[PDB]
Amino acid sequence: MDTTRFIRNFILFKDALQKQNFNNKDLNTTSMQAALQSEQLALSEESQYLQSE
Amino acid sequence: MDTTRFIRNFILFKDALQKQNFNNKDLNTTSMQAALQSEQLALSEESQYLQSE
Amino acid sequence: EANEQIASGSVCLFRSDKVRKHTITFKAINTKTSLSKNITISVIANKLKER
Amino acid sequence: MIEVSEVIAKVRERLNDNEVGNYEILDSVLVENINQALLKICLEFRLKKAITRSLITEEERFLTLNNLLGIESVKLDKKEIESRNTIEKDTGELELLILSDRISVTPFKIGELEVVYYTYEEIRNILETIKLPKICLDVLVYSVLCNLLEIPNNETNFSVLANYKQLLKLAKDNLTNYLSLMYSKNIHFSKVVRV
Amino acid sequence: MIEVSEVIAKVRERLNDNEVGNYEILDSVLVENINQALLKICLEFRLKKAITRSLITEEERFLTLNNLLGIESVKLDKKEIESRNTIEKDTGELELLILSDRISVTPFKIGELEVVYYTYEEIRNILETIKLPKICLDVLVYSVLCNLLEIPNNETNFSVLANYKQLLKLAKDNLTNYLSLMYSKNIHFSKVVRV
Amino acid sequence: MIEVSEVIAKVRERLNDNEVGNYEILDSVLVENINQALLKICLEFRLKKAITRSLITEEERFLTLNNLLGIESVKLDKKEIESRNTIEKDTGELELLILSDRISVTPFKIGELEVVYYTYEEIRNILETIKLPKICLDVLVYSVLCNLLEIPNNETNFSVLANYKQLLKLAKDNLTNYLSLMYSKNIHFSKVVRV
Repeated sequence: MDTTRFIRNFILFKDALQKQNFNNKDLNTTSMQAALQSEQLALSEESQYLQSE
Repeated sequence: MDTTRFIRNFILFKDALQKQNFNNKDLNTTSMQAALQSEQLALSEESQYLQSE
Repeated sequence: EANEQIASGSVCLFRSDKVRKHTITFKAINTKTSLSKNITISVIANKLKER
Repeated sequence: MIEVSEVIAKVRERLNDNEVGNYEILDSVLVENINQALLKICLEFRLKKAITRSLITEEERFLTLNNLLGIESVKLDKKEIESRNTIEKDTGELELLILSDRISVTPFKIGELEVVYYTYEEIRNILETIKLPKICLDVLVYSVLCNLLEIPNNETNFSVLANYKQLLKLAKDNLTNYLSLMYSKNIHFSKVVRV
Repeated sequence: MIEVSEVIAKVRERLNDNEVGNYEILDSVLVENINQALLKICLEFRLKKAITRSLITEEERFLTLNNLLGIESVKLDKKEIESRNTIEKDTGELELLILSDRISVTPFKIGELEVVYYTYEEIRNILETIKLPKICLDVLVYSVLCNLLEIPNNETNFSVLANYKQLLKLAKDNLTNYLSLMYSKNIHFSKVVRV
Repeated sequence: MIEVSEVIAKVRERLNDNEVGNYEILDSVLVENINQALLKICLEFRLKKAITRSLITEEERFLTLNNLLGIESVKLDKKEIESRNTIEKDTGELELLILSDRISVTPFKIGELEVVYYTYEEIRNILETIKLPKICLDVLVYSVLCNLLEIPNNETNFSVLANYKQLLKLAKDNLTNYLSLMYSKNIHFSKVVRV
């Protein structure tokens, strides 16, 4: 993974899933899983953007 | 993922699934999962639109 | 946006801290001639953090 | 005194409908449901006692009350009226005729009526104010909220309604506590039966 | 004395809303809920007794109290007032008329009223201070927290509310312990019935 | 005597927050919670008895105590004061007026007050020391720990709180054992009732 993009996506997913509606452990876990899936998607984004460029 | 398209799709899925019928945590979770699937589809949309162009 | 150097060569990492639409100019100077090119990167605020 | 704004705000928050723009539940619906809640609350607890002392003659025979819930004492020229009826008996014992918020005397006799009854003072605008003790707030919310939860928005709405029923029961217990502390004697022993 | 800041901080921490920037729950909502909690706490435990000794004449007939919860003793010229009513009886026994935080005497007689009642001293600002024993802190939190948990943020909010109800019951037990130690006799035996 | 450092360290270890750099729970929060725990512990077990023997005259009428929990004996010029009240009765029997950590005499009489009461000596700094028996350590931890476990960090926080409640009950049993061994008679038989 890329680290800083993972940190920004983790922060953004903790902002979208607002923590008032969430237990903290499940919030951090769901944000981490969604950020890992976002990294797996962003790899293919990098490949497609290189091809389009 | 692309961030601003994810934010707009998250907002639109929270408008479609109206929050009067939804508990807030499950609403935000289903909107986040649908927005991630929409990003995974929009990658292939970008590839197909580049090919069609 | 006027001449302010923000990178070194062929790659740029554009942090904004603004709201406006920025216009970044790629510049290739040489002993013979020089070239420039414009790109427009629009910044928005987070819709979730607002109100 | 309770403002309608705070009842409405609590109900909107509880229904996950605290959005100014959308308002999935129209304010007319909320004001009607609040009127229903005031009905039930004032009936069950006999909150509002009103006294009306008018005169009935052969010209006008009926006494038009307003938002009637029940009659607990009737006097005609300082004479107790005993039975209640809705049938307009021709003659016999002297009874009180009730005609759906119109009061008269059955074997009609000229005189005056001193009637004790119960009232709503229901609301019609969001900017109005409910003249009830503040302790009655939670019983107004939890009672109007159970009236709206049974819109089929969610598949688990009835369990939520069941939880709000217990919350309403506790609120009514608090209200009974308040009413006993206000309008009841401060006694600690009973009296011996005297026959 | 309890500062409102510490009650608010505990509630914010407990609601997973201890974020200065966001504040998903507005401070107006918290102050209103704290007022409700003070209502319920002061009603159930009769925490605050107040004495008012005014005079009623034909010019002004009513005694305006404030944040009334209950009346436990009324004297008129050092004469006990016995019954309570809200109907303005014309004549008969001498009763106390209660008009939703206005006190008078029903078959009106010129004189003075010495009334013992209960009070809120509710709050309106986050920087205020609640004049209650510190032992009352946990009962204020756990009671206002059960009022906010039933916003449908989570699908398991009502079980959490049920847990907080038991916690509140224990807090009330502690408060009763304190009140008995303060305002009750230190006795260890009963007295024989004397008839 | 218990140092605050060791209570804090045990709580940090138990909360999986024994990290010097991070400190997810601020030390102000811990010191406030420890003050709450000292409140509850000293109230329930009547740990600290204090005696104050001052004089009240017409100039200064009230006796300002500190961290009051309960009054168990009042003497005025070696005369027992019987009842307790908070209402400032004008005349009658001689009662003790309590004004939220201010003590006076209700139908005021010049004299002296010898009052036995209970105290906190609460803490405000992490480097302070709690003047309590060391056996009271586990009851301070397990009681302050149940106050912090109900922050919604985990979905299984309330079962953990329930376990810590039983642990706290055992700690209180140990504390009662200690208190009986210290401040109670060493007797093995009862006395016959003498009437």
